[PDB]
Amino acid sequence: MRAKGISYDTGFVKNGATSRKRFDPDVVERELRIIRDDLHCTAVRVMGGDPERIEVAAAHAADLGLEVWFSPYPLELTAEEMLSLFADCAERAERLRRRGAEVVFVVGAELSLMNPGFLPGDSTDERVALLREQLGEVSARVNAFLGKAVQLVRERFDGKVTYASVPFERVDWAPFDIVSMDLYRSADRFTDGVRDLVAQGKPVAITEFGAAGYQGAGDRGALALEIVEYGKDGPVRLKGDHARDEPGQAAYVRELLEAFDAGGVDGAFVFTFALYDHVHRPDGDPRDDLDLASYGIVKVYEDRLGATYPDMPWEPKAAFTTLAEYYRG
Repeated sequence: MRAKGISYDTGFVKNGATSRKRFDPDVVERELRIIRDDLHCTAVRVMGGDPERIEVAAAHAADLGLEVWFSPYPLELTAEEMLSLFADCAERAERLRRRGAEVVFVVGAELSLMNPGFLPGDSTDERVALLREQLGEVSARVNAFLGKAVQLVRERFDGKVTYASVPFERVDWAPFDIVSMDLYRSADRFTDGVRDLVAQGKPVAITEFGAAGYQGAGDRGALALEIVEYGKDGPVRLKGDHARDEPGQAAYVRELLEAFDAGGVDGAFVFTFALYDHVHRPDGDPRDDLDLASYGIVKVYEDRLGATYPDMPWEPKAAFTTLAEYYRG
């Protein structure tokens, strides 16, 4: 694998709510340094809904020598709002690319699930729930929007362009430089599917894959956040009492990385470094240990610093060790 990656949440924005209440650039710089030095990543997918935050993290990553996947990730935005976000992001991405950063631009993610207007539904829950013949219509709309968005981006940005798709969208990859797909294993034919994806010939990146950290979560693939009760601002509590299974999270990530290496992908981006508002509360009721549902490979505290990185408000989970070993060699 050429791009040994992880994604990095600078703050999704959903109805004005950020997923990352604190964005301290000194902390961001040190997290990205750990990602390079201790997770042995060569690339980072810098996600969010705030172009300035994405740009600050991407500039630190480039200054560290990391390949930057500049990755606006709109949530519940109209077409006009998405296009405006992409235009702003593409201008900043171009400024960075011109300074000599290696920058890939990602034109959104899973648009038919994350934003209205492709699939029926007023929320991602509604739209996912619809996965029980609309697929041609959904694919037509996604591809029509992507045709517009890619042209907008290429007017502003002269590097490689991709899109973090899901399989059912049936993206036309003709306008893109890289084929990117979000692939959760949930099991038998998996590596065969990866090889088919690689076979069309353009470099392939797996832009999103991972598991949460409770017992059984790897089975539930991309649906592991279904145990979370969400409120006005973010996660509030878990619906039931779940045991922690950090080894199972680590083993899921490693097995998928093995399947992607075997299948020949160009890049893979573990989802994810941290989900900062899914706080770890190890010494209380498990229903309040929001970190159990986190796809992050570190566990973030609300009120303490960690032991391994004593200036950091988080601690590695087992999956952090596993990724580091996998990417080291």
